[PDB]
Amino acid sequence: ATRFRQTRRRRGHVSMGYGRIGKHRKQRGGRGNAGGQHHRKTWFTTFHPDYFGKHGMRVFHLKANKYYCPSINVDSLWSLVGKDVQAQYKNAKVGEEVPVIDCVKHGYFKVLGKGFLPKQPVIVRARYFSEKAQQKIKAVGGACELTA
Amino acid sequence: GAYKYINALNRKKQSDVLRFLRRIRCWELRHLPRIHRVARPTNPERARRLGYKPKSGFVIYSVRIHRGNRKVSARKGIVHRKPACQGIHKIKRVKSLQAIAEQRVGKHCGALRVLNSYFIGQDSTYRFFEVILVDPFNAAIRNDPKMNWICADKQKRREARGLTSAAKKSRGFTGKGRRYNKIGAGARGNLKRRNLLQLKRYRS
Amino acid sequence: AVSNIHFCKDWRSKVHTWFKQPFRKIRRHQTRVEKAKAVFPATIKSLKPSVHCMNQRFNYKLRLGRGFTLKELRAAKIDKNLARTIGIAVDPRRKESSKECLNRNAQRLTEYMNRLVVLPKVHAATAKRLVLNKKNAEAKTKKAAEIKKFIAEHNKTIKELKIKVAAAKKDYALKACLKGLKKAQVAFAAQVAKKKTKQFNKLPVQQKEAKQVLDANKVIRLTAPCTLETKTLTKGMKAFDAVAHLRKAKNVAKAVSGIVKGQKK
Amino acid sequence: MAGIAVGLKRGYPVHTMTAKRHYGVTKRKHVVNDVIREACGFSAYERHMMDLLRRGLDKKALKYAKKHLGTHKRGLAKRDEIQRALEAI
Amino acid sequence: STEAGKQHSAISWGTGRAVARIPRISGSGSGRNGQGAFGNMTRKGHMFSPLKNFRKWQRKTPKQMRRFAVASCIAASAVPALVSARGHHIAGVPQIPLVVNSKSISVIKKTKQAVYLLKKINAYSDVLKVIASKTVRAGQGKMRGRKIKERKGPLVVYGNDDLQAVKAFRNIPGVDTCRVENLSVLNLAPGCHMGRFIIWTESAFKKLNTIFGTQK
RNA sequence: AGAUUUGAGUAUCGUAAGAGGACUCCCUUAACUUAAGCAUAUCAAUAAGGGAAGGAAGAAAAAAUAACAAUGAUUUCUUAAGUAAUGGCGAAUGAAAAAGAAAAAGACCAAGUUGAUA
RNA sequence: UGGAAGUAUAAAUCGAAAAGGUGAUAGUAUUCAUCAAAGUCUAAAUAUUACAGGAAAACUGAUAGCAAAGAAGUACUGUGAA
RNA sequence: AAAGAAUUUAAAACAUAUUAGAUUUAUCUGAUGUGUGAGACCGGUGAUUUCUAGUUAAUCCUUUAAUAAUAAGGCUU
Repeated sequence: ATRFRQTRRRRGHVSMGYGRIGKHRKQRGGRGNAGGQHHRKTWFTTFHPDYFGKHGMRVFHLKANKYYCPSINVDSLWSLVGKDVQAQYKNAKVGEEVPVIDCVKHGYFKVLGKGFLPKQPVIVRARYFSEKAQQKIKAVGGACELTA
Repeated sequence: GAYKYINALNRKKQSDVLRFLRRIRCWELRHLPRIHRVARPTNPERARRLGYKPKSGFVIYSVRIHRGNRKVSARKGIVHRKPACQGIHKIKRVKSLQAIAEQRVGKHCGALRVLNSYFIGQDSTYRFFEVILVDPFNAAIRNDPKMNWICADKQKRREARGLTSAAKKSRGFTGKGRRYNKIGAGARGNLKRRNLLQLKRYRS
Repeated sequence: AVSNIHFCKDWRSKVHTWFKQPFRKIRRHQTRVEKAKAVFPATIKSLKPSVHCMNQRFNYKLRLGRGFTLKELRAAKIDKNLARTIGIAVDPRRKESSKECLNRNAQRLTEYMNRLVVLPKVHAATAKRLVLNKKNAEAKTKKAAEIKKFIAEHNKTIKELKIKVAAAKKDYALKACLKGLKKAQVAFAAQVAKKKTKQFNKLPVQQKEAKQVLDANKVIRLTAPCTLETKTLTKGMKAFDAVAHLRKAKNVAKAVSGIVKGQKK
Repeated sequence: MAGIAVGLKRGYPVHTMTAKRHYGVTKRKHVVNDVIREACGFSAYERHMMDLLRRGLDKKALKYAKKHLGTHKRGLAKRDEIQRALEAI
Repeated sequence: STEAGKQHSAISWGTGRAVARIPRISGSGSGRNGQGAFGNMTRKGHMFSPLKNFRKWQRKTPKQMRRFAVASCIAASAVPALVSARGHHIAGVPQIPLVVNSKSISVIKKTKQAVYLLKKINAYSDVLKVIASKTVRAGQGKMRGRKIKERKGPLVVYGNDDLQAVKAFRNIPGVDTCRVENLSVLNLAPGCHMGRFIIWTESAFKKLNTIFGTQK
């Protein structure tokens, strides 16, 4: 909306809001990230203190698909099936049917242990598990299943 | 078959028998005109492999080219350039001498179509090739379904556009895969596609 | 934020505008329509396999492939030369990936073959295939009796047991029936092992009203719909340690280096 | 229930299914190889090898091949073929 | 044009000639020589930053917020105070959510019958106001073909089974028809004023619950 | 004298040239500019110069990916992605497999075999 | 070249094979995987600001819009490119 | 020493054994068996993981199909 710009409120003022002493010239210290170590050093130091240098090892052709591993905590497991299914099997135990919360079908490969689980048995099937995730699942009375 | 021994023989170019024949052939070509017609290929095995057929409309032309590397065509070796472009020697042509020689035969013989070319010999100064050419307006070539593809209009001056095997190799079409990322379907066309800034009709 | 804009080259001649986008839709649609008019199952988008995706990130999803392998055509009893002419894609380049891939794509071709109807190569009713199918009709009816009757004897035990388990789950919503069916299934499989079939089945060729369908990959669904899975929680699963099994697998592979160094010293 | 994603025995339990075809020559290639050898002889760089192998300097012969062929494996094969023809004469 | 005003070989004459430093046309023999050049303050030069055809013409809106506004635009059509305030003569209409029989619509095939239906339900007060107050445009827009400027009348919203009665209503001045599924703010709130006088058919009205659902 | 090989002149029937080059395939070692100087770098397959074609051209049927519950010619679009990487590691430059679609199609030479051989 | 102990091309020298290439950190070895180079053609989906014929426009309205709304690349200038 | 059924019918690589047709060469080319490579246990076997005490080995991370000795790259000073 060019009628709402500041140019329409500065029609009449000579300098168009840029000053009389310090004019509005072409450059204000270079073109781009110029002077990263000379006259803009106090800027890079202040706001990007690790901009210059090297760190870590080079990966010549990284495989970003190999680091793909979506994760879900234990407190978010029962949402994968719903609160209505959870209440249906609330009073189950060992011996009768218990819902299987598979996570690969929903797109989660690893299960982590954070938060709390409802005090019901459950069968959690996933590719990877955490040490504290399996404790919380087994303490509630459930099982851990691997995949792939 | 006769040609399974000629092919095996021709790979022994360092042998005395083949070095003698190459020595005599290069002497004769050093005195005949630069581009001239020979009756039959001196390497009938290699000519047949590249596409030569002993039928009407197939002709063979010998071209002699001065190998080595030339200087940058700057007067008195003076170029007004930054030191990153001031070299005069050691700059190699991108097109192989085979593709360079094919164009000269094609320009000289503008009414024919260049099929392919193969290597004959070389000396301290020259390198000699033989070029397979086809007459596209011969009735035999037109009426043969397996070879009448040469009669298409886009085959006019095949080697100049870069369609012959010698010329296509200089374009980068020697293989496939991640080694040839920049020469997918043409280096310049591939470069333009990667540099396109697509501005969709509805964009954020 | 340190800006990273690659506009220092000539971007103005690099700009591609999509003003032709609303007109590409009309153009492609009109050609799709015209293709079906010309020869209708040419746009049928010839049937394609159900291949998995690559990498562990995608391997649990099925997707349409390109052409069935020559082993999948033999398993489904289809001539590879006739396959390309009845809207089946063929890919001799693909090597078979697994037995399960071979089985899954074998039923994909079998299901397609039953649905397929091939019109005669000559419309006139005196075409050979129409004449032959009338000539050998009495032999087919005689053959059909043997196939029907000796199918009806081999599946007597399996069919009866399969009814029991179906009703057992109905009343329960069981253990005894499942053991019975499992024990029967082993014996049937072991009986088949202890054997020469048709090389090629017949092409279904008949005269019918032309109901034209624009594709076959949307008719034969890749995967069956998914539902909630529930299992019987037993003492065995309650004590299985998944973390210990993962660290054992990780450490065993990392221990193959020390094994090789130990021998060479 | 569904293997494991780590280790040597990693992967979904399935039945993987390809023939390791061998690209080679026939029995007649012996004749063509020998006939061409008589009609041609040995290159300049092969003959120098044949002298070194005669003197028993096998390591120096391999170093000479590696220079003129550019591969350790191709140099080994050339050093084998040259010494095989040495025992023929 | 991307080469408009920049089609000269002009360079500045420098200083020392008692003329400004703006670039000047080269050569002699015409009055054009020695004149101004590319600069936007000069005559026959390029303007300020020339307009480029790759601007952002079309805009993007989230789909849910597009549907939020349509429901608010449909809901406002049932308020006679807002429908009248938009400029619609709805004094004589029986009910403000005017719904007509689907059997009556199915027999409409001519514009004489479509007009008859509009008169019966007292909707012709709006149709006649557009007819009586049609005028001509005021400005340069007439050179571009936009001459006649008409007002807005009733909107006829039909269903899938009322596809043959569209041809009857389309020639009536200031009567725009639409389908119940293809509704948008461009019909329901023309000029960004809400409360269009909508005439529903039986099928479209009975489909509104399927299309939009309820608050539960 | 005869049988061939090679190279010419002439006659007949044809073929190339010139225009255009917006888009297509290539050759060539520009510089202004940026880096607050500047010398590698950037501008930049960019400008100019040169050649060749069509209604499209180029590419096209794996000496290809991948390390998987695996794929499968070429082309184009979405995403990966301003990412891996490159760089006075400065300014800056900068992909591809996977995955989602448009369209889909495979065929021949040479080598080998058959020779009362055609 | 993004390709980093060399991604591609070319030149000088060298130059294979009872085959072999690739798995981007150079090297040797043993396995594994996947292909089988050094000849040719191939529609469809894609591009287009030459030029021609049409249709549209929140475009300009005679110092604007093409340089050109009239016998406009015309009148006029230069030896000439222009 | 204490806790553990382990998932379910369409198969090619050929290490091989045995024959058939040819070859002399750094010799091969077809087909028939077998195991490999197989996986459906009947409260109890137990494949499998854990714990303790020894003993042998390997141990800072990476070179992305797996290892090895050189080499190179990481991290801290």
